[PDB]
Amino acid sequence: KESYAIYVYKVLKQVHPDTGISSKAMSIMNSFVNDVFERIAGEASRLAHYNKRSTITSREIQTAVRLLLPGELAKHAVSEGTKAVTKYTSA
Amino acid sequence: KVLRDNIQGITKPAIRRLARRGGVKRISGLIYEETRGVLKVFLENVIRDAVTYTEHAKRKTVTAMDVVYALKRQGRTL
Amino acid sequence: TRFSNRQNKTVNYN
Amino acid sequence: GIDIVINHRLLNNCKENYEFLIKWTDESHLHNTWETYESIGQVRGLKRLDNYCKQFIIEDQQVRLDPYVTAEDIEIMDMERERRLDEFEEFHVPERIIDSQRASLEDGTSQLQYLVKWRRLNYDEATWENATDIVKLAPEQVKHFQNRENSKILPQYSSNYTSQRPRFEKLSVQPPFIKGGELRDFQLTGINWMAFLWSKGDNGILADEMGLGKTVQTVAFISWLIFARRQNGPHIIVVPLSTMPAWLDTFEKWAPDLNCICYMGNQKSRDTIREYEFYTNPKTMKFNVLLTTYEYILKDRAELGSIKWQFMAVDEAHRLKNAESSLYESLNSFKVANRMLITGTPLQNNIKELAALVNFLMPGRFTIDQEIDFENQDEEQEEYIHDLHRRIQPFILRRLKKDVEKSLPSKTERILRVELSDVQTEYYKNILTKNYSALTAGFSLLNIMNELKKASNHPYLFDNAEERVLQKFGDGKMTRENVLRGLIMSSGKMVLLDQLLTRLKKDGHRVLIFSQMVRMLDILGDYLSIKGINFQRLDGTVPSAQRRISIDHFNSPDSNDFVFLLSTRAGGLGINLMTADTVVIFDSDWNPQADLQAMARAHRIGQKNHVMVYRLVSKDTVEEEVLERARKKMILEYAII
Amino acid sequence: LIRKLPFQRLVREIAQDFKTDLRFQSSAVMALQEASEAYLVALFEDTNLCAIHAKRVTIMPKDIQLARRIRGE
Amino acid sequence: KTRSSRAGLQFPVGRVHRLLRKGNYAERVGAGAPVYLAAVLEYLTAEILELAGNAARDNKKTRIIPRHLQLAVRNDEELNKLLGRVTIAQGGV
DNA sequence: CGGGGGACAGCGCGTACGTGCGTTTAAGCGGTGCTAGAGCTGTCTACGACCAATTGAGCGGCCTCGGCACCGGGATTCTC
DNA sequence: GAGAATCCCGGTGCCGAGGCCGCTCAATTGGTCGTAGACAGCTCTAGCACCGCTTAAACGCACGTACGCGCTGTCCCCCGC
Ligand SMILES: Nc1ncnc2c1ncn2[C@@H]1O[C@H](COP(=O)(O)OP(=O)(O)O)[C@@H](O)[C@H]1O
Ligand code: BEF
Ligand SMILES: [Mg+2]
Repeated sequence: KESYAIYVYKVLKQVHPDTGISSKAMSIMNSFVNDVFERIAGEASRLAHYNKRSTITSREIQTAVRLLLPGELAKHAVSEGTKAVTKYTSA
Repeated sequence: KVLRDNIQGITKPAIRRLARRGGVKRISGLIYEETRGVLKVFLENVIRDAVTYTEHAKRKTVTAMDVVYALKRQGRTL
Repeated sequence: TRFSNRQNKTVNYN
Repeated sequence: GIDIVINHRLLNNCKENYEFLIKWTDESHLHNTWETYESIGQVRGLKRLDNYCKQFIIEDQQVRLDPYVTAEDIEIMDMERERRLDEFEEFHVPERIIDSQRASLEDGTSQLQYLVKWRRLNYDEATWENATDIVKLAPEQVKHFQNRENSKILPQYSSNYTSQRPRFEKLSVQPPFIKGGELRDFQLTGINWMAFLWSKGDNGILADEMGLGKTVQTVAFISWLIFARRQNGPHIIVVPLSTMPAWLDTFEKWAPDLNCICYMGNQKSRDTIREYEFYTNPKTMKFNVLLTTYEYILKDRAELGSIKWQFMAVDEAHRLKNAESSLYESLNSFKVANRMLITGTPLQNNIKELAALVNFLMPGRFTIDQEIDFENQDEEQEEYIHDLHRRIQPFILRRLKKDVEKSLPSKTERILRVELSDVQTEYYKNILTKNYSALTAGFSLLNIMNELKKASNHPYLFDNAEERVLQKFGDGKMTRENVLRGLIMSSGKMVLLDQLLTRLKKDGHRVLIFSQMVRMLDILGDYLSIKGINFQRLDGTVPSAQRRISIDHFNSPDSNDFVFLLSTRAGGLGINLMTADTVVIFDSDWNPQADLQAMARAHRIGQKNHVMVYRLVSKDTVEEEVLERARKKMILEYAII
Repeated sequence: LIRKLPFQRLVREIAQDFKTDLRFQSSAVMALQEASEAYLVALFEDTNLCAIHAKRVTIMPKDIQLARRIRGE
Repeated sequence: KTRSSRAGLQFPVGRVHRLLRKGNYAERVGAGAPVYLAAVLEYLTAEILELAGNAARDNKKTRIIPRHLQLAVRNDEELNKLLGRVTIAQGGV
């Protein structure tokens, strides 16, 4: 129920609208999405606790993703996050 | 009807097919009994924890989600 | 349209 | 290539001295010849001769060297010999020619070969063989082939009828198309009412009682509509496997001149049938009628669904219980001008099944829905079930022998309440009590009802029970008689039925045994054999030919095998056992109608004498509750009538 | 690749050892098949690497024991 | 406009912002964090889906299927080494 | 730097593994039939959270004594 | 058999461990408030067992060869000083 398949469909149409997806693949994407989410969140939490912080911010996640993620994917994703939050905050 | 399936169910041709998928060229005739043992151990490891998950739910039935929990942590370590 | 930032090896999957 | 020998005649002595009635991989059964090991030499498939050599060795060992083999076991060996050799001789007689072609020979001459199918045998064997033998062995078959080549009963000869339906009304004349016997008023009125229903345009149900003529009636009606209604386009008859030969035999006696086929067998068989039997100039399809089983529909769902069917007919139509059945799906992926559903009882269990049937006849046309449903008593449901009754009544035909033909003698039916053995009491308690140690001594509790029910019929359904019983007897293991006793004592029903069987043995009575449980029918098979009884078994495992010939022999009046043992799921349906006066049921199913069907297997047009029926009921065990629920289901039948 | 009926009967046997009374979703059995196949294939690829390192075409049980020790233990 | 559309993002910032509380990860969460999270989630899935789309397209299939995902995942060493312990159901070797 | 041992390559022989063939066997699929437990909903009571006060223990610092390590000498044990 | 390496025994130094004392903070005790969990009941469905039927897969045997193992000889390198 609390699932991303509609968002998967959005980005699927946004990335390869010529491709359908099996419900199996869609579920795998949902499992994948949940896995990466809990991975980054669990890390950022434990980093915040290590920093004695009761709050999580962009820096914590920006640090955590650079920890989790391969070097290119990291700086690309980091730039995407900073761009996005810049647009969000500038709005 | 004397044989028991748990060993026999995993059988020379299927093992051969797994080996071919694993790219193996040729196999000693001894290998199969090692792999059955290893398989039992591997299976034994996961299912015990699935049982305990099912215990904590106090349910009689075991779901794929319990399997996913046991298989998740155990698979990453192994 | 969801453009990809990384420059990566081209693959044939056929 | 080598093909496996019909017979043998005169270990190194066995290899050198003897001679064998070979067959070859590309030559029909009539090409059998006597050949010898050195004369053939090494040839592809010689391991078959090795297999037959081993067989012949063990035959010599069993027939000649083993001193224990009893005279009746030698007689059973002689039966196996002569019966198989006669069936090989039947393979040596053609049954069908499929087509003719002239072909060049290596001498530069040419010969006219007929594609010949063979008796008891199918289009895997069938092959082009020179007509020179066909014309002398079966000129009747040549005549029939020349008819079947030329009937002009084919899809291209009939239109899309649905736009128009002329009336019909009841008639009182014997069908002139029919060679196979003599309809009475009830069969004819079957024909009449089906024709009237067709003439409203409709699809219908036949539920005059089980064994009352439907097969002959339905072939007579299909003949009438082919001839009368020009229904030359294909008709599909779907049939339970065991009865497919009888349906064929019906045609082969009642309208033998029709061009109709049965569709079965391996992909090769079905392919050769499609291309040679169906296709003309591959398409248009040579046959007027195809018999199939349910699963052979799924085997060619879209392929056969490509035909514009003019008529669907359905034996044991309760095989179609619900819309979601893969069969029900496939049959509604098919399109047809008419549908006719045949079953001597129209519903097994519940209103939803009948709703699915009537939707299959006339989808959505009947306002039958859960919103009014079978509360055990309710004025609203009882009103609506009488409203549905009157709505359907133009669309159902139903009668009993009580109506149809008082000449047919009635059935005695009785329950035989019987006590548990000590073994039974122990095991049943050990299901009521949860004793994992008792399970470990002989192992699942995950269906307690099934465990206790099968125990309640027999504790030997737990394999360690036979050991621990015969060891606590101690002598039980030691001899055939001690085994026989230690077995038969272990269930009170077995003791009672052994007494009754001994009485019938003195009577000379002929009897049918039925059970739900194949392992119990195995234990009983072993009991019969150690008791020296002459009998046949039937269950869903025996393939077509052996089961057919078993039925034929048992229906043969000289059959010394006075007992037939049957499964319910396979054996309880479709078949007539007119040589049997008596029927016994070890255990009723949840569904009563299945029991009525089993009764019908005895109870038939062909039954000469008043039948007797007995149900083995254990005292104070759940089957009484099963029986009451089955009776409630029968109350639903009594409500719809 | 591996046969669901034998496989699940084995699975139920082992479960029966721990609990002695179970029910299973068919999805659970499927997941166990997928896991076991993947694990076994990986171990085969390892043991083949061992066999070729020993310059054999045949894999040997020694190669299984070694691979399982080095990776698994 | 909605926080996602304000960021241009195609994911439920409200859900994940809620989930950051619902998972106890911290008793406080700062407004950019769920936004920044959503941005990287979108980026990550896009990279894999692009490769998987090529895999389906190369296999002449419109349907993306576990095989096509698995082929993509194993072909990028970074994704593969990132996902080295992820196992794909019905994803062949 | 020198010497010895291990590594490598090639050859022969036998056995095991692979392939083919035929027959047997159980899986795969569909249907039968039912019951158990799964899940959901509603209600009530217990348990923890929060706040405040009080008391005792733990933590931190200091001092004293004993244990461990290192060094030297002699005898034992292994190795060529 | 002889020499080199290893072990055991005794003394001394040096520091760390263990104990004591006092203070501060945490833990404990008690009361209040609410919500989460537990308990009970109902309805739905999915899970379990068995039969029917087809067909493919698996098993067993025989035949052939190829691969593995062991032996032998040469050469290089690494180990030891
Ligand atoms: N018109 C008839 N005349 C004589 N015998 C008949 C007739 N119709 C049926 N029978 C007998 O009934 C038997 C067939 O039973 P059948 O009625 O075909 O079963 P069902 O119709 O219930 O499927 C045949 O052996 C045949 O002898
Ligand atoms: F179908 Be009949 F009742 F044999
Ligand atoms: Mg019939």
